[PDB]
Amino acid sequence: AAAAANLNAVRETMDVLLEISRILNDMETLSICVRLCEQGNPEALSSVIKELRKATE
Amino acid sequence: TMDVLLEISRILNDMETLSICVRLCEQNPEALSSVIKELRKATE
Amino acid sequence: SPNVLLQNLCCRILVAQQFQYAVRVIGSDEFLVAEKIKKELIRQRREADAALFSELHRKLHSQNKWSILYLLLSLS
Amino acid sequence: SITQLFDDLCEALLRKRAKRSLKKVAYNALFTNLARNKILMLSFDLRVGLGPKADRLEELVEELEVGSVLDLLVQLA
Amino acid sequence: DEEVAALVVDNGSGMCKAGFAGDDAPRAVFPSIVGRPRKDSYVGDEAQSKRGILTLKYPIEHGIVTNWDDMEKIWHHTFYNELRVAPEEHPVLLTEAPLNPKANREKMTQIMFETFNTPAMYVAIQAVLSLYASGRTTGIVLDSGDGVSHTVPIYEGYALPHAILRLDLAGRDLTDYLMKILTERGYSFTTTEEREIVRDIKEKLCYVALDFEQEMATAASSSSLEKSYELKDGQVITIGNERFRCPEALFQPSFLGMEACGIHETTYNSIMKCDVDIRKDLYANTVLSGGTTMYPGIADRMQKEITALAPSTMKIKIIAPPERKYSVWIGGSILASLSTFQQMWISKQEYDESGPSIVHRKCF
Ligand SMILES: Nc1ncnc2c1ncn2[C@@H]1O[C@H](COP(=O)(O)OP(=O)(O)O)[C@@H](O)[C@H]1O
Repeated sequence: AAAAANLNAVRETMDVLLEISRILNDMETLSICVRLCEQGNPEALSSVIKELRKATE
Repeated sequence: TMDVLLEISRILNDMETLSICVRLCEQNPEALSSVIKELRKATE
Repeated sequence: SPNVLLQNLCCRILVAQQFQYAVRVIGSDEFLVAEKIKKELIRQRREADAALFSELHRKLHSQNKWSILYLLLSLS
Repeated sequence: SITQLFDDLCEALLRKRAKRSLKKVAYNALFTNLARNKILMLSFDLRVGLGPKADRLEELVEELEVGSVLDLLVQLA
Repeated sequence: DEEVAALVVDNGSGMCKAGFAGDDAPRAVFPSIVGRPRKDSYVGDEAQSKRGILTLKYPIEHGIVTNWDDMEKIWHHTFYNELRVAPEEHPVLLTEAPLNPKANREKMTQIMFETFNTPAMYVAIQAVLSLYASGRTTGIVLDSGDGVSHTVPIYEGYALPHAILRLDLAGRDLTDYLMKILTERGYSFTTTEEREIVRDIKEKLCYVALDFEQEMATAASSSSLEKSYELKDGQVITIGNERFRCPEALFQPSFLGMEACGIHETTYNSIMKCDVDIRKDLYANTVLSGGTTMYPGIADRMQKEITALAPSTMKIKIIAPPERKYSVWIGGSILASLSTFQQMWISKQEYDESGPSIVHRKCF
C-alpha cells in the first residue's frame, strides 16, 4: 500500500521532469541523471555529458 | 613485471604469497580469492 | 553505487577509456536557477513556454531539486 | 605441480598435523566455490575519498596491459 | 578425530595404488596380478617375483574387472597385506574405469559390503578424480595407463559417457614396441625378463619428439640424441632414435599395425562429440594423467597437434601436472577428505536398506 503510493509519486515526478526537459530541449537517460544528481558537482556532470555527446558524434 | 604487480597489490590492500598466487593463476580467480579468505579466517 | 550509475550512463550515451575520463572528471539557489531559466527562455523568444515552466516547477515541489534544474539548464 | 603449489601456499599462511588441517580447510573452500572496468571503478572511489594515489594505480594498470591475476587481486582488495 | 581413516584404492590395469584419504601419496603400489602354482595364492610383487613357479592372472587387464574371484583376492591383499588394516573398520573409496558396465558397479558394491563388511564405500571414475586433483570440475582428461587409454570429457564434475573414447593402446604396447625396435637395432629383447628391462629403459630414456621427421634426421646424421643404458651384467647399450620412436606410436598407431586414431586425434574427436557450448572449456582444459603420459615433451607435442586440428581461433591449453602418474589416487584422497563428501558415502545402513543398485543413485 505505502510502497505502491511511493511508486506512483516517483512516476508522477518523472513525467513532470520529462515535460520540463522537452520545453528546454531520453527518458531512460534522464532517470540515470536524476539518480546521480540526488546522490551529489552538477556542473561537472553536465560537462561529462557534453563530452560524451561529442565523442558519439 | 612481478614487481609492478606487487606495487598494485599494495595500493589495493606477502610478496612470497603473491608470487605463489601468480603461479597458481598461470597454471577460477574468484574461487582462489575465497580460498585465501578462508585460510586467513582459519589462521585467526 | 554512484560509480555503477556513472558506468551505466556512459554505456547509454555510447568505451573503457571514455569511462576512465568520466571518472577523472567526477573526481575533479533554486529560485536563482528558476530566474536564470526564465531569462534563457526570454533570450530564446517563447513567453507562453516560460509561463508553463513556472506552473511545472510548482507541480514538482507539490509532489536536490536545484541540482536537477541546473543540469537541465546546462543542456539548453 | 599444482598440488605442490597449493601445499606451499597453505604453509605460508600457517605442526605437521596443523598443516594437514589447513590443507583440508583449503580443499573444502575450493569445493564450495566450485576486469579493467572494475579497476577503474575502484580508482573512482579512491578519487572521491588520495587523487595522486589513484593516478599512480591507473598508470600501473596501463603498464601491465595477467588479467585473471588482476581480477583476483581486485577481489581480495 | 572421531572418524577412522578412510581408504583410497585405485584399481589399475597394471598397478594398483592404495593408501589413506588425507595423505599426499599412496602408501602402496603393486602389480594387479594373482598367481597360483603351476601359500596357495600369490598377489602383487610376490606373484611377480615368483612368476617362474606360477601361472599369472590379470583380472583387470584393460581397466575392467573380468574375474571377480581374483579381483576379490587383490582387494584382500590390499587391505591385509599392503595397508595392514581391517576393511570392516574403514570406509573405502574405490576407482573405476570410464564406461564401466553398470552390473560391475553393483558387483563391486556388493563385494565391499557383503564380503569385506565395509562400514561405508563409494566408487568414482578415475578420470574424474584426476581432474579434481588438478583443481577443476570441467575439462577433458586423457588417461593413458598400462593396458588402456581413455579421453574423458567432464563437465561440472560429471563425465559425459556419450563422448568418452577408449583407445586400446597404452604403456604395455609401447614397452613391447620398444623391445621390437631395439631388437631390430641389433640387440635382442624378447623374454619376459627382458620385457622388464626394456620397460625400465622406456620409463627412463624415452621422450616425445616435437617433430618426428626432424628428430629422425638428427638421429640419422649424428649421435647427439644417443643415451647409454647399463644392464645388470655390466654391458652398456646405446639407445638412439628408439628413444622417441617408441612413444611416437601414441600419435601414429600405424607403427603398431593399429588403424586407431592417435591420442591427439582421439582427444579432438571426444571434444567434437560434446555440446558445442562446452567445447572451448574442454580445449582450454585438456589434462594429462597416467604413467604413459609421463614422457618428456608430450605436453608440447599435444599442444601442437591439437592446435592443428582445432579452429585457428580456439584457445588450446594442455595441463600436465608433475604428479599426474598418481593423480587418480590423489584425487581420491582429496575427495574422500572433503567435508561435503561425507554425506555422499554409501553407508552399510543404506546398503542394507536398498541393496547393490543404490550405487547408481549414490555414485552418479
Ligand atoms: N616416466 C614414465 N615414462 C613413460 N611411461 C611410464 C613412466 N612411468 C610409468 N610409465 C608406464 O605407465 C604405465 C603404468 O601407468 P598407470 O597409469 O599406473 O597404469 P594403470 O593404472 O593402468 O596400471 C606402465 O606401462 C609404465 O611402464
